[PDB]
Amino acid sequence: EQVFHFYWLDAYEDQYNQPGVVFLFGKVWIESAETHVSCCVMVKNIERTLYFLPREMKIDLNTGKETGTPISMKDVYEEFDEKIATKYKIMKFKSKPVEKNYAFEIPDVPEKSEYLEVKYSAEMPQLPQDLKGETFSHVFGTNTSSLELFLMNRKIKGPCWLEVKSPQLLNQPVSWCKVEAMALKPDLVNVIKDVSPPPLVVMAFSMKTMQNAKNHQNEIIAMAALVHHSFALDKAAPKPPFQSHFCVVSKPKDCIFPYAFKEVIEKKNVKVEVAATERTLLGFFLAKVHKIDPDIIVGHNIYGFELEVLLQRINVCKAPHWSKIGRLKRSNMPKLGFGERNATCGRMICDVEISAKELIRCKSYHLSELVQQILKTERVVIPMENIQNMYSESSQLLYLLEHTWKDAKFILQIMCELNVLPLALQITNIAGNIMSRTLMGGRSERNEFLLLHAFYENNYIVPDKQIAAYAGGLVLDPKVGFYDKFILLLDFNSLYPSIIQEFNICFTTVQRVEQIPELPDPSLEMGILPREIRKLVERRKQVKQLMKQQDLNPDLILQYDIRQKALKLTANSMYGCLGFSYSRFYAKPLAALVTYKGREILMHTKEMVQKMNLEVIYGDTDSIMINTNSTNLEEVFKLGNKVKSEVNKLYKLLEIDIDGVFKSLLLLKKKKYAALVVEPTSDGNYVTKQELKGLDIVRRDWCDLAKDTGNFVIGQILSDQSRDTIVENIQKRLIEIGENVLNGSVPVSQFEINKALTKDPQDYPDKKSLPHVHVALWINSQGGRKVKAGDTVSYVICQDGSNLTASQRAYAPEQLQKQDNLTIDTQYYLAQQIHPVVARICEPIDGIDAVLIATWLGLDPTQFRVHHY
Amino acid sequence: KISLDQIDLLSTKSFPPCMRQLHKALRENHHLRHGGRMQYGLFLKGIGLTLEQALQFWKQEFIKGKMDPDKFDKGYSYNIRHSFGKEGKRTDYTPFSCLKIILSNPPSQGDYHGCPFRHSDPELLKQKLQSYKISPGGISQILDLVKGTHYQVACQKYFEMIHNVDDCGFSLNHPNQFFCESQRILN
DNA sequence: ATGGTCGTGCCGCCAATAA
Ligand SMILES: Nc1ncnc2c1ncn2[C@H]1C[C@H](O)[C@@H](COP(=O)(O)OP(=O)(O)OP(=O)(O)O)O1
Ligand code: SF4
Ligand SMILES: [Mg+2]
Repeated sequence: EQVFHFYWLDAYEDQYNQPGVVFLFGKVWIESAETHVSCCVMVKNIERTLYFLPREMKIDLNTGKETGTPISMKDVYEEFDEKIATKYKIMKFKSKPVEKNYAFEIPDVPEKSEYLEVKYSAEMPQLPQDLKGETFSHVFGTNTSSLELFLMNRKIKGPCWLEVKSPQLLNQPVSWCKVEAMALKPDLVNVIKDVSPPPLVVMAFSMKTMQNAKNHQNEIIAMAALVHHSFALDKAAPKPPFQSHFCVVSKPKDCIFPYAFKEVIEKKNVKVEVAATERTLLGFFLAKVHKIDPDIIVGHNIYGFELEVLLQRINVCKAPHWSKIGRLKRSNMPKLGFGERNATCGRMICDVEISAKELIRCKSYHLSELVQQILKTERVVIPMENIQNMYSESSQLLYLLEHTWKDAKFILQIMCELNVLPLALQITNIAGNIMSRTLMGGRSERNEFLLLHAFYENNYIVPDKQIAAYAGGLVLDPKVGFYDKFILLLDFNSLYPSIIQEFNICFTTVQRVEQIPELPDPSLEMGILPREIRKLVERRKQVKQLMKQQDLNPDLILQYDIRQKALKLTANSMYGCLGFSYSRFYAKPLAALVTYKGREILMHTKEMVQKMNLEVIYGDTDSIMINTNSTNLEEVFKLGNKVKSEVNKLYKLLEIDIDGVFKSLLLLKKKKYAALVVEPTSDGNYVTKQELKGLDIVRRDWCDLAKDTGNFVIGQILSDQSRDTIVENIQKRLIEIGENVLNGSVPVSQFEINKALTKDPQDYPDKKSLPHVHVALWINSQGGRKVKAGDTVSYVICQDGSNLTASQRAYAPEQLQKQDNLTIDTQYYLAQQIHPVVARICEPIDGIDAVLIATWLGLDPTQFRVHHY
Repeated sequence: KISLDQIDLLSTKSFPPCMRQLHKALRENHHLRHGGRMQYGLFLKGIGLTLEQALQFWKQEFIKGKMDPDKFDKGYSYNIRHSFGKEGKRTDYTPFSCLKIILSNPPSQGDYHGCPFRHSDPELLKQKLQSYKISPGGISQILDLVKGTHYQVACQKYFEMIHNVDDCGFSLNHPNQFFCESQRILN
């Protein structure tokens, strides 16, 4: 007959508009053109499935009377046939009995029983979720989604090569793709595994807005994009990352182009087209997108501001064929990542900001910060108001266009360096969900889909969709002080997954109905959850084994570290999802049991270590710090090996390792310490590298000057010099800092304080007492670029002269040099930013106190202690 | 009625030794703990001081401690106002009874409030009474009563032989009552 | 839209019962 291969990448459905249909988009292979082109395939006649649980004894709907006659399967079939179907207008259906297993929170259900499986087309209406009858007690799967049902029936795990049997032509085209196909029923779709993924097309673009002066409105005047035609998802990023580019610029309205602009464009001879009005630019961009036909669109802040503004401009300008941005033919677009996702159906959207937030923790998530950190380069920021001024000179317009092109290139380079696409593809292929949803972030969806696949593969029934709370970890009491001898640190490898595998914690094994359920019997077989977490554990172990390879590229090591951290986070999120109240698999008792087992393990380890006449000073739910009180590395290494062997002798799956050896440790409080880590290099020699954990310096809500002073103090304290000289050095440094602060030689950029926003700025009732929300309000009201939830705000405290409190005198850094009555409040920074950090850091050591710090800094000691004369 | 220039004399003449010690501690250290602050504020309200003079005295004493007025205003002005039933529930409070001061909320290190006849050590109480020009016979009687778990009658005898009266004529249940009885005879 | 434990900086609020 006829059969063609297919490689799907995305899916889409709409129950309200076209029930019982799923759209699949992807790539196809053409021999004549020897290249891959976009294609779409339609699958129809997707039918719902229902499971009726028969009642062991029928009961009337008035008093629950049982006559005495046992209930047979045919009785349930007749009850469904002559009662349910007639009332809800069900015409044609197919029914047959099957066997299923239920092991979830719904009670009054046997573990193994027969069910009445009835199937009918999605066109007929939907039965109520809580239907009850004479012969059946419950009904399952009333409102299952068509896409989910198709995916679980055909056993598809992420992108893969698909084979369509008996394709059918389409009378009327429905998509902008080159090739289309139609399948009558989902039973004709099969999956193969032994074909490498084909290359894809990646498009990166960015735009520059412009706020109208006459009325509060924004318009787009410039735009550029970069396109690569042979991007590969199974290898490294290609060099160069791009192969073609284009850019278009248009005037806002009132202003006209500078004279001889076209002559300068011809002199430059670059693929730049000047557009008369906004409509021409929008039409050109829409035509270019259709002609190029990209598969992945990558940009910055696409979901938050770019896509909504673009769609609004298209709507107000009434550009023809708005659907060309997506891959489907539609007439009216929705409006609120739901509305944007619906609008961009058929094309994958990747945001660099979301990926950066998910993978790498940084001080800020602006484009300039991302370029400064990931690429180690500086990006010039053009002020928004100056756009109008620079529109009268050809050179300034060319500079703006080049800046836009450079921004697009920076975005593409960041995306290629972070290796977001292969990681997302691997995560999707592991979980089995839609990969386009993976790029949106979040961990609940991946775990839910993984558990759904695991339960479906093992012939189970999954719960239908919907429409502090328990004891957690345990942290020992620290011994605050300063230590000079070698300090060990023993850590557990994947503590919670190891506990789950060891104790066979699973839904099927643990019996449950604020009490901790008893452990399952060891004779029972392994549960689904340990067998599913073992794959993630093995994958992480394989990645670590690849890490252990010597002589690797510096960037490859960082990429592997990112991959292994993502895998570890994904493995850990499985336990966390068990305590999510909104999760589909919510189960508090399992989380309570695993936390209790972890606490018991920690206590037993601490007691058994204490039994060997060793000092334990700290530990956080999986760790133990031992004060060996020695000075030679050989003896402490031997003792650590002996303790590791003694610990590992007891258990079968849990393991313990020497995470690190410290040379000197300063412990302040819980989850707050700093120490030198010993790393061997060669010939038995070792080097020391400083590190911090939980101190105030690593936080983002402190001025950079205080952070630098604290870092210097920590470095001086942990050194091997005599205790007398470090005090003098700290005193001299503090005196110099105090002199410099009052002198005014310190740069303004060192006084910035960064804070994050949880809710919208208009949702804060205490705006009069919160400085960051006040600065956000000011920048939103009197500025351009808008700040929303999840953004970061930088503010500086300045002297205003209004006799107000410090919390109400915050200002934007750009607001300082613009005005004249604002100046840096040196007293606040020297008395509430530098002094507290230094006083807290030097508290455990002797010879340094708050009064001495105040005297050294040049402040007035008549407030801190004094009193006694 | 009561001004700022005779509070020291009143403490030395009419106030019981506990509140005299609290006043001396406030004068010298220019600071007090929560128990002493509450006890002194309630007593000053009981004797007849109003909001304005109490606020003036407290802020003047805090200036002698060398903290800025804004710090005091945002730290303890609210507490002082609430002590007078002028904020929150606006419920007026009764000064702590002598029984509560003797028994309830015992002082700790750094606290100068409470009954000296029960909390202060007798060896330091000896020099304290020497500083109060107390006769040795009265000191011996007070020490004997303290050893006999007698506090109310001990302070009664203290008032008697500091007031040049053989019999006080009242039952000790409140330091405010103590001050009022002292003033009834003195004035 | 993964779980819990820990600390640091801003605010407002309370106790009391003779005569
Ligand atoms: N982000 C997280 N979400 C949920 N649980 C977490 C998270 N981080 C840690 N945990 C829990 C589960 C872990 O078993 C336990 C200890 O974590 P941690 O010490 O970071 O690593 P780990 O014991 O899983 O092994 P590894 O050292 O190999 O990363 O704390
Ligand atoms: S008996 Fe009462 S009034 Fe006398 S000293 Fe003790 S607490 Fe003060
Ligand atoms: Mg205080």
